[PDB]
Amino acid sequence: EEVTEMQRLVKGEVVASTFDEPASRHVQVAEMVIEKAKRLVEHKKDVIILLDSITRLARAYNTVVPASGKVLTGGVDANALHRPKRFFGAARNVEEGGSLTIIATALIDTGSKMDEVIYEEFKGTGNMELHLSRKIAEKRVFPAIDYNRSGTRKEELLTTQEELQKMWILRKIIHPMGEIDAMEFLINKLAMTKTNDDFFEMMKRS
Amino acid sequence: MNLTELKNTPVSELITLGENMGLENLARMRKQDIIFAILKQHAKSGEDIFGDGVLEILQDGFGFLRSADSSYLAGPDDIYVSPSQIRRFNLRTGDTISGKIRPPKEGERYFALLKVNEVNFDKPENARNKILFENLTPLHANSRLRMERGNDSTEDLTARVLDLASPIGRGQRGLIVAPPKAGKTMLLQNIAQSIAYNHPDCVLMVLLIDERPEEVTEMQRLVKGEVVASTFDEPASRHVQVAEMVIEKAKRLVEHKKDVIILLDSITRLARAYNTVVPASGKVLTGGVDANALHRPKRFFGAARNVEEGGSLTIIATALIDTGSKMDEVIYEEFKGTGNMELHLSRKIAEKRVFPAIDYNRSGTRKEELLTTQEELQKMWILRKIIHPMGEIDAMEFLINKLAMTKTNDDFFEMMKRS
Amino acid sequence: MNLTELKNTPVSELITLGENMGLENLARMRKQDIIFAILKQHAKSGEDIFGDGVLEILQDGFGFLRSADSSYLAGPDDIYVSPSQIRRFNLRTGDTISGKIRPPKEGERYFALLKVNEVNFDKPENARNKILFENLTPLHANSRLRMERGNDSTEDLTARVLDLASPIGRGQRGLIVAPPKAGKTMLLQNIAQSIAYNHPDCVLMVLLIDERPEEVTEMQRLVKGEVVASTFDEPASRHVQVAEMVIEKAKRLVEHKKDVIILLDSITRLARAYNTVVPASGKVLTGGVDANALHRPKRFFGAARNVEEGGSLTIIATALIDTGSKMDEVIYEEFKGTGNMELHLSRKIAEKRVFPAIDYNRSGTRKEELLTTQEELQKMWILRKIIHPMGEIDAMEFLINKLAMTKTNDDFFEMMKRS
Ligand SMILES: Nc1ncnc2c1ncn2[C@@H]1O[C@H](COP(=O)(O)OP(=O)(O)O)[C@@H](O)[C@H]1O
Ligand SMILES: Nc1ncnc2c1ncn2[C@@H]1O[C@H](COP(=O)(O)OP(=O)(O)O)[C@@H](O)[C@H]1O
Ligand SMILES: [Mg+2]
Ligand SMILES: [Mg+2]
Repeated sequence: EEVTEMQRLVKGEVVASTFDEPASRHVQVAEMVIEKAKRLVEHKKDVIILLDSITRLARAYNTVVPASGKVLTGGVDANALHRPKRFFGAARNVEEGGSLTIIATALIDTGSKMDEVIYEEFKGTGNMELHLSRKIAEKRVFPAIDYNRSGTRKEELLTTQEELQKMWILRKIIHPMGEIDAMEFLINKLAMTKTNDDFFEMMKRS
Repeated sequence: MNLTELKNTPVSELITLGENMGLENLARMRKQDIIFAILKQHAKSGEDIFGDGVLEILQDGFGFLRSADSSYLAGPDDIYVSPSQIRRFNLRTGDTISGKIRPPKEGERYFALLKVNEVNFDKPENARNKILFENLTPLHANSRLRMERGNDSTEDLTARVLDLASPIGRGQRGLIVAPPKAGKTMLLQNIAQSIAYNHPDCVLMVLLIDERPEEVTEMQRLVKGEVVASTFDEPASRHVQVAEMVIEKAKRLVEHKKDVIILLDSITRLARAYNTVVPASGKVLTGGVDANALHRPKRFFGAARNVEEGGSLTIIATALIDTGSKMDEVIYEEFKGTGNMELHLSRKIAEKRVFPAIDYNRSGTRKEELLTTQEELQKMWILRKIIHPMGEIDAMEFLINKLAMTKTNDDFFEMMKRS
Repeated sequence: MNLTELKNTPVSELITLGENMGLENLARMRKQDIIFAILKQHAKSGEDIFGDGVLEILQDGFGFLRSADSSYLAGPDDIYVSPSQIRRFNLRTGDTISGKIRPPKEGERYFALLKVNEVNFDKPENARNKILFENLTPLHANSRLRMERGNDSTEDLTARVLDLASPIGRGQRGLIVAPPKAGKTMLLQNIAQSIAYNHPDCVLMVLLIDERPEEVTEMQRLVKGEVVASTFDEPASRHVQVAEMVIEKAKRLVEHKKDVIILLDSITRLARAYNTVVPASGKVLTGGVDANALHRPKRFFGAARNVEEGGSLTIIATALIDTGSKMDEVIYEEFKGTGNMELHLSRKIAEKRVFPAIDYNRSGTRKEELLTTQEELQKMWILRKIIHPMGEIDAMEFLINKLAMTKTNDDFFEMMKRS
């Protein structure tokens, strides 16, 4: 039922594998998406991939790969996680033309250990990050995004000179505040403003 | 239907109104909860509900519409205002907001303001163009306030003595030095009666800090005006919250070309709460009072100004001395030269059962030429010349008998001219 | 058959009653367990059992019917009430509930209330329409309480001196400043005797904190009223539990147009338990007392009000000074200006074997015009004029001899008129 809702809502190409399907099916479809994206990138086209989830993807990859005779912590082999690294690392910006954008989701605090071992190796492998907090969601405040923990690298190229400075000013105010108090502080400010530009000029008053 | 008239109704009538409406078990609960319950039930009928009060802004950004009837105490019946409405209409702490209030939806415990049609007893558009109080240029007092009452002709001579000892004008920043058990409470009550009688147009506000509950009730019955007070059992933060509420409300009224008179009691009590609330800066001065702790009372006391453009703010405060607390002596010392008018009371005079126990020699005022007239000023100087050689105690009974057999101060003045 | 009469019976008779009933080994066990055992055996006969007490509500939601005989101590004989009965009849902590109690079934260790037929000595339906104490408007004291006893004519002049030094009325919020070993305990006992004699209608309640067990027993035998106390060996939480029980019970009685007089001993001891029970807020003030720690005693002490509609609550407390403990000095300072009547005792006077050791000059009262009459008030002023030049010690023996040779205070008053 989650796959059907995604197809109706997303205006694009949606492919998914259900839980009842074997782990080999998950591997087969995962390689199909990335290989299709790479061919489109070669034709000077931009492809954006929404991945969900790396932990689930690494779960199928670990089972499919045969055992090498050595078992590491959490029952995950070193070569087992090699395949997700290839899939995740393919997100590149081609100088000649086109780009491949990959956005993935990581599961933490799920009560398992595999889902942690997997998260730890996939920490420093991301250009941008986005950490969610369960406690914020418990307060019925959305989106439950940890502003202090979230960040990006080389944001100078993306934003403009004027826009970049405004973001730095906002981060300075948010940092002393806690991860939970920052959201409701930001939500009310954005609620009464039309666009982000109106919010930015309001902070300049203070 | 209207919030302001519902709170003024007696509690006994409040229960009866809710019983016929359909509510139950309203007798054994606080009056504030009853008002919220009645409005909640009446909101189901779909009829519009009118509400008003004094608006304050919290640190988060949203505000509440406090009611002066409950001494600006937080309650379930307080009206909540979204920060968006603040941008539409420039509002700050102290101003009065009146308008329709919508029923609170699920998830919120406070009423929300729907449409505002009256700001500071004026059109909201006109209130947006008012100039801020801090930009106004203060001046010396020039409007004489006749504290003497002729029609009453009561046996108390406090009103007659007060005019002779130290005339009080509009925009004065005077303070009263009153030892304990020296008739300080009745001194303020007599002044309030004259203000409500001689100058009904002037707005009179009475603020009391750390006063007994029975003392607050008597003040409300006697003073014909707006009286707000905080009891001793309430926390020190409550005293700070109400103190800023009164001055902020007064400043907004002054901007509308209105005259506000504030009776403060007491600066020592007010400074006591301010010192505790402010966090320690790591340095403790003499008496346990920080330098920044007394900064807040200075702002409150110094706001008494006479606006050149129009209106004035008169603040009359009381100072406690010889209460056997260094904490209170240090506070008094910094508040000595900060007054345009001074009024020092003597315990020894009160011990002789002579009232009012006012030290005529110690009492005085600055720039009395503007308040009194040319003829009246000279008569006061002649009286002071006779009083000065006499002691602080012998001067009162000398003055009391002279005023006792005279009808008005004019009759007393012409009698002294004989000698 | 009736719970209240069974506890008042002597322990020796209690054992004999249970032996003939059929129970055994009741001699070597606590009296509270014996009452539960006797009721349990009597419940098997099927006869109805009547019970009564003071109702309190726990934080979970259910409550128990504590008994004032055991100083509101938790025991197996306490009556349990379901939260459902609370919705049917609006009950809060303090009120008295009387009715039939059913035998406890298997799985429960407490009796359950079956049907309530008496609430606050009134019909339960009528008690539901009572107005809450907090909505009542307090006023100043106006009902004079004659503390002097004429029929007794005892050699002690404490009652005669107390009226002259500081008259006590209904709804007063006075406090007593008593140094250690200054006859503080006997001072309260003498007041209790006059109240139980001159005003039998008024309800007298005595609360003692951190008192010795032998001191509690003497107080019960001497005071003709309801006496509840907590011993020092009991935990500080027990002191807090009993303190709130007394004031909540008094408030409910005041709502029924009744007058309640509370003798508190002591505020310093009461504040000692309150400070320990409240959790630390992370900030410690001078003397190890938090600002919020003393908030609870302020609520308890400030509840003394004179209801305009009817009834009054009089609270008389004792303050300990010069005890060698700083913490205790800080408590006294915040409780200086909170009282209508003050009564300061002097250790030096007690060292001279002169009683009562009362500082006449330091003692006083506010709004004494309402309590005394026009003729009586003037006589007191004349006496104070003579006493004031004299020292705090010489004034007592001067007053003692004059009162010793006079029958009543009226005879003493006319004697001073000769001079
Ligand atoms: N103008 C006055 N005329 C007569 N008596 C007065 C006057 N002012 C005060 N008193 C006396 O003072 C007493 C109350 O003093 P109080 O107001 O408690 O002093 P303080 O405010 O300094 O504590 C009353 O008993 C009253 O008789
Ligand atoms: N009214 C009085 N008349 C005579 N003696 C008194 C009186 N009040 C107290 N005392 C003396 O005080 C002593 C007890 O003092 P106590 O009550 O322990 O003081 P405190 O309560 O301050 O500790 C007794 O020995 C008694 O002789
Ligand atoms: Mg006073
Ligand atoms: Mg004692």
